[PDB]
Amino acid sequence: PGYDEATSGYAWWAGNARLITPELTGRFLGAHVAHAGLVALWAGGMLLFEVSHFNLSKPMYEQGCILMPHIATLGIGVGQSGEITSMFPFFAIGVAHLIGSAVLGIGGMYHAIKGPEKLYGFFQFDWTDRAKVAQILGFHIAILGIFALLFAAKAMYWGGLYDPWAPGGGDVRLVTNPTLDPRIIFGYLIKRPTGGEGWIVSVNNLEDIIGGHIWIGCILIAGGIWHILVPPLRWTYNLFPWTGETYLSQSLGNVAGQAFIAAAFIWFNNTAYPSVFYGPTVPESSQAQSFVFLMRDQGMGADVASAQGPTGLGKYLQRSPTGEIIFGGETMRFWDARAPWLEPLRGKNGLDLDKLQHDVQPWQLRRAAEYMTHSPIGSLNSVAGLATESNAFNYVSPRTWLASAHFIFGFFFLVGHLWHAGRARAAAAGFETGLDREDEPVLSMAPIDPSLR
Amino acid sequence: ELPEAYRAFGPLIDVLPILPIFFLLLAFVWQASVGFR
Amino acid sequence: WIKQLDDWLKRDRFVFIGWSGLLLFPCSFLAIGAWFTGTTFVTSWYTHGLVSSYLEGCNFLTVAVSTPAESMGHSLLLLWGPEASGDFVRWCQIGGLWTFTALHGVFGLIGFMLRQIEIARLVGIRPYNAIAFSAPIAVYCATFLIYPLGQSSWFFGPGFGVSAIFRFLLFFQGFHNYTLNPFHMMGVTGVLGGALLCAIHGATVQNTLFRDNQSKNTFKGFSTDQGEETYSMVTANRFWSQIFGIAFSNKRWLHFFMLFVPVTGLWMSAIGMAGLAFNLRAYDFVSQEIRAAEDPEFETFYTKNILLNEGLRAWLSEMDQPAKKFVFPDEVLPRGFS
Amino acid sequence: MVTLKIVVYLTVSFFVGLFIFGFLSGDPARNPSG
Amino acid sequence: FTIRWLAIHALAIPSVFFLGSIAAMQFIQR
Amino acid sequence: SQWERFCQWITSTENRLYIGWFGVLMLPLLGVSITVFVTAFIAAPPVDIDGIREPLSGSLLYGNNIITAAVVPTSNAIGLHFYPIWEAATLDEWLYNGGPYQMIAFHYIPALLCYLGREWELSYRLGMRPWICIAYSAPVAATISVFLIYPIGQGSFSDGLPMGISGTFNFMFVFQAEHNILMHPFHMLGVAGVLGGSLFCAMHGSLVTSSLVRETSDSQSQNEGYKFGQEEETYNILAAHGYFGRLIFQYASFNNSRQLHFFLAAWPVVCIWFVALGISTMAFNLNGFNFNHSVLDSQGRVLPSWADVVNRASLGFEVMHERNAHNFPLDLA
Amino acid sequence: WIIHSITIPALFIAGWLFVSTGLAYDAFGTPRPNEYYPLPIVDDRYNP
Amino acid sequence: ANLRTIPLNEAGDTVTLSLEEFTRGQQKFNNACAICHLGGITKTNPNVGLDTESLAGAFPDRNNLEGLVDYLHNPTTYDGLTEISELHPSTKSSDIYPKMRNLTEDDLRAISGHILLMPKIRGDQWGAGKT
Ligand code: HEM
Ligand SMILES: CC1=C(/C=C/C(C)=C/C=C/C(C)=C/C=C/C=C(C)/C=C/C=C(C)/C=C/C2=C(C)CCCC2(C)C)C(C)(C)CCC1
Ligand SMILES: CC1=C(/C=C/C(C)=C/C=C/C(C)=C/C=C/C=C(C)/C=C/C=C(C)/C=C/C2=C(C)CCCC2(C)C)C(C)(C)CCC1
Ligand SMILES: [Cl-]
Ligand SMILES: [Cl-]
Repeated sequence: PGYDEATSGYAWWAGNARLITPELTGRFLGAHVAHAGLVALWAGGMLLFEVSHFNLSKPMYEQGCILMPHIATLGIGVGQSGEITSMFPFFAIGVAHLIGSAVLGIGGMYHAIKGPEKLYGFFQFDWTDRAKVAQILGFHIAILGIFALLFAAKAMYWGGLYDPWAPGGGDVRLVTNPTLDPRIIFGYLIKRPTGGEGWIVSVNNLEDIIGGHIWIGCILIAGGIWHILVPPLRWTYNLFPWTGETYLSQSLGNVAGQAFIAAAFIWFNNTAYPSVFYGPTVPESSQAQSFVFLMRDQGMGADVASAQGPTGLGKYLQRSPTGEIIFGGETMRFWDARAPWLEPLRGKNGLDLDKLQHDVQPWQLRRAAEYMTHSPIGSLNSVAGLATESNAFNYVSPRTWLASAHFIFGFFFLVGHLWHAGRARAAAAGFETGLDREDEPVLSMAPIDPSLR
Repeated sequence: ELPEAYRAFGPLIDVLPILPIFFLLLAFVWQASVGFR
Repeated sequence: WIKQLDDWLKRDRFVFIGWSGLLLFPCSFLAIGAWFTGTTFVTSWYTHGLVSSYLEGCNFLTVAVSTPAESMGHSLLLLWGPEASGDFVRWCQIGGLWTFTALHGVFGLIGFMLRQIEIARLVGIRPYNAIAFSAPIAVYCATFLIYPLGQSSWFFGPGFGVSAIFRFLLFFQGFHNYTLNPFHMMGVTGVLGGALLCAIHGATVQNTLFRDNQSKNTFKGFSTDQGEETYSMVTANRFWSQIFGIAFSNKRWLHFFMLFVPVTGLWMSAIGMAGLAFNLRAYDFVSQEIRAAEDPEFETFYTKNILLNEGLRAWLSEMDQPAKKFVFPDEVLPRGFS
Repeated sequence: MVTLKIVVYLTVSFFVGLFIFGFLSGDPARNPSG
Repeated sequence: FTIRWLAIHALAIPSVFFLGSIAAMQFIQR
Repeated sequence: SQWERFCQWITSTENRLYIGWFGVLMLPLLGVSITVFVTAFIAAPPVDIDGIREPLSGSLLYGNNIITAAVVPTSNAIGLHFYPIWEAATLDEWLYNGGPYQMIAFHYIPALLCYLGREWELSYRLGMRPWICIAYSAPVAATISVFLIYPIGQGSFSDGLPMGISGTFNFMFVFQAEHNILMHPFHMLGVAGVLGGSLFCAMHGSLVTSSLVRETSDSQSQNEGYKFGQEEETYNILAAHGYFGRLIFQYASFNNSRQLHFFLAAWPVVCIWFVALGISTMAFNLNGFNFNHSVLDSQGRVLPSWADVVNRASLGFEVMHERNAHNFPLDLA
Repeated sequence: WIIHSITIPALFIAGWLFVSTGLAYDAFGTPRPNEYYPLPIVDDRYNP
Repeated sequence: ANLRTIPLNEAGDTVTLSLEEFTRGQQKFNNACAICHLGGITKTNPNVGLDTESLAGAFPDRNNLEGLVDYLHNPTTYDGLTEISELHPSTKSSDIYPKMRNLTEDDLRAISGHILLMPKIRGDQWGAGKT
């Protein structure tokens, strides 16, 4: 068969490339179902690991958890101000994942050890059979859309999501009125990716989040039905080779960009990633420092707005390049941060002095007292306090870990996409194994030097 | 901490996250067993 | 009689000995060995006021065979010498293992260059590898020998450990402003270009290969015995001419360039260290130290490097050299107004 | 600077349109083999 | 007692000793 | 068709410099980058780098040096805001706030992405294997980590790499003070990669040079023994192999050359990937190893180690950078 | 696995017991965990 | 030895601490208090350090083990005007700060005894840091 190097062309270290060939489709399916099982295996076991070492005293983000916050964001297990009501829902999801891993592992072992080596009936696909591969694409788009709509329905009907912007603190609440405006939802796509706008990372309420999910669920149902019913058109014939490595390369490039986007979401956004669960963003932690050094100087009689720094700028409060009242110091770079413990200090011009001096509603100090001294700063062996500081504190933020890991994943997958894009083009062309000695293309080209005729 | 009713696994729950990091190792193990044929 | 031993040493075994192996294997085995003895067991408490062994509690990053005590001067610190009087422990507490390791290492490096020459002579190839190895020896002699000889003692040499080298790097910036040293800038250029050349030549060869096999694994498209080029130099010249504007056309010149670039970079950095032995430093630009002092508004990145150097100097030196007993009160230490 | 913003918008538009429509000109057929 | 028996032991008769020492250092209470 | 003539001319392998569709994007991006950089490196006025009305004089006509000139990074007052030529009031606050840096950077980063794509383009038009762009992706990752990813992670384009020699040195020192990159394992890999790539470059060059086939006389260059396009191998792989094997041991010297040049590609490329990634995770403040206060005596006193001495020098750098700009004791990102 | 059955053990245990019995601290003059602060940089050459 | 012996109260009675008890208190210093008291000072306010000269000069004198435990029972100012148990973690106020909800009287005693049985070990290495 095609399981060694000699009858496949692929060495041991490039051996899953032996599943490229379209007669080995049962093994392609087996490798995939077993990999999906491994993904669910980690999803179960790592969550159970987080639960088994969870101390209820420390909130959630000091524990070094990354799957606990994802569940808590969905309004499961937690209630008011993100307090863990019960440790049983996290355990239930951690075991439901294990059972799914078991079932998917059995399927992956079946189609790789015992099931039919070549698929048939309505499951036989060839990579060059473009109507069939688009039809499989369409089923995947339709199933993805019905998951996105089901998530939106759950956010709207059953239970709810954690709203960090809910009145006071932020409780779980079900989104009754999602933003169905095409002007608003697709206006996120035209916002500049730069500071101030933050292209889609600045989605900052649950109506916009769930309305965009309703839209994309419908859009994906539509595109899935389109690909089941309409084969690839004539204009998409010579755009790129229709091989399997091409399809992989395109997936790789899109998901590399998607990992970069998720790194931005975990690092800047505090709506879909509530800081009760993931800890404060660096912008929000750095405004929390200024807010607590502000409230120190209230009470000991230091009028803030007439206070100069080393440079004549505002010692605690100054004006933006736009001219809005922002926190002074180096934290003037994060004047675009919008944390919900600070929005009731926001007026018309930014931080007005009216509901700043005889404001802060007690918890708003406490919360910002918490986020001041839990900043995303740390090391590989888990320590905090700048970097040139004494090691006593054993802590590195979840947001640091997730953003670092997904920039890493985005970078390797952009590299892997470039690898498979070049290789797919070269393999379809017929020169991915080297130059033909019999005829070399540069030998049949005219010279580039202008003097040479 | 995990629920007391199912607080018998102990080190099992420690093992399960690094269970998938052993599958990539056992891939190299199987390839050595066949001899990287 | 004497010819028999020559015929012995030139034999074909698992490890070639040669005549150079008398000046290489007894020294290198000692130098390498004295590092492992040092970084496992001996302390720098009496030379440096720090812990630098696995027995202390350090790890691989923070173990060292630290430099001798600053009061030892430029003494060789022989075991039978007056500073140890034959006593092994008193020789290890004063940093005699650093001098053992450094002297056995420079002799090992001489022995290895002699080995490269001897094996080239035996096989019959040109001795270009020994020429290229003259650049690590120029750097070793500049950093570990010429620099501490020009300084006060062996103490200011680089310690034989990872973090000791990191201290050496930051010491050289703060006290020497070594990034500003142009010979070091050519060293950096040579080393970065050597890495660029290594990467670009490997990838160019790998992507201009000929179809000399049938399998997708192109690593089996080359035999040792074949006398033909495995990659198209013509296609590579075409590609780099139309990408970069220039390309190599001469394979021999290409591989001489790959020799020439990191070796000359490394030699130029050794010249810079030879200058830093006598404190002859590219520390400052006199025009800008002047202008920034007649104008309290003239800020360049250079003036912010000079300030950072002063900050490093005052905030390191009281525990860097503890023989000097530098006492700096907290209010003469340059802070940047925390 | 509104006119300069327009010039930049059109210049970026023109160059990216050249890129995009040039990669819908049957670019994989621009190989030496075929 | 040959050349093969010395160039594999002068590097390794000490090395196992060193490794045993360093493995004992993981159990030192300081 | 005029358009088909255009697509033939762009994708033409007849041009002295290949253009292609990545090059039709690359050439204007370089035009802007080169124009604004040569303009700003010579004649830009001082830039308010840290947003505190302390202009930093970075250009060659403002009393400044080739070593010490820099296109100074964009003001900390701007942060990550899009600040083009037209969103500023005038052409003098834009110069004052560091707009030239952002313009050069925002054309330089896509120009390098397009140069990588152009390398793939020409590999495809010449029928050679397509992965020189993969090798080039390592310095590109490195230069995007210090021009885009670290400013994004830290929150301002003032934390970007200054476009100058001494500005680069300043970036290195401040980065060590704030992140301890020397004790970052990705940076130890990057150092191993650059120093070992130099080792392997010198090593491979000396071996191929040392085992050259005699074709020439002694009073002419050995490079005349090679003829461009000759099919015969110009050196002896067997002789260089035998020398290297006698130098260390038997199963050490690459017999194969395709594997050998894959290793020459792979070692510095992979290590520069890792060190670009290290800059990028320190962009999210995931700093290097920390061994301060790690070796304690019987009572509990900290015995200094060499990492403590490196900390003490990093603290030296730490309390002097951006002096008139930290109003609180905690310099966050 | 015959002539080295105990040879590898005896040597490994020798290194282990060299550290564990405290002979290493006396062998190299290494300060024990409480000899650090009962700090002595040696200030003279011929008599440390 | 004598490092274990610390001031207990303001009456004057040097109470000795077990080494294991001191270590147990030291650990709990680095889990609920090193968030912002790591090193010897307070991150929220860089003037109220956990040093001997500061705690003896506190009003009331809080350089005592019972004094520190009673502080943890009631957060006040450095002169003791307003008992602001809300800006600070507090043994009574577990709702604002859940870090000491599991800490017993022995835990408070040990963490308060470890703060006052470093300063003659370190000196100028805990007070405000080694510069
Ligand atoms: C069990 C944990 C803690 C203990 C034992 C503790 C102990 C103390 C003590 C004894 C004081 C008064 C010292 C003085 O001012 O002289 C104090 C003050 C202070 N503590 Fe802590 N603390 C703990 C937790 C924290 C934490 C987690 C924070 C982080 C927000 C914090 C912030 C402060 C601040 C800002 C002050 C000065 C307030 C004032 O002047 O009243 N404390 N702490
Ligand atoms: C949910 C959500 C949301 C929403 C979102 C949305 C609504 C979206 C969308 C979106 C879309 C709707 C998209 C898209 C895309 C696109 C793509 C992905 C593309 C492409 C393409 C390509 C890449 C192509 C390429 C090419 C070329 C150009 C060359 C030739 C060949 C080809 C064709 C291949 C929001 C944020 C609001 C809120 C929150 C959440
Ligand atoms: C035709 C065509 C082409 C070409 C293109 C090109 C060639 C381009 C370009 C371009 C360019 C070539 C551009 C440019 C530019 C520029 C600019 C945009 C400028 C600027 C500036 C500024 C802004 C300055 C400023 C300043 C400073 C910084 C200092 C002093 C003061 C002042 C103010 C003067 C091709 C073939 C591709 C194809 C398509 C078509
Ligand atoms: Cl600040
Ligand atoms: Cl600075």
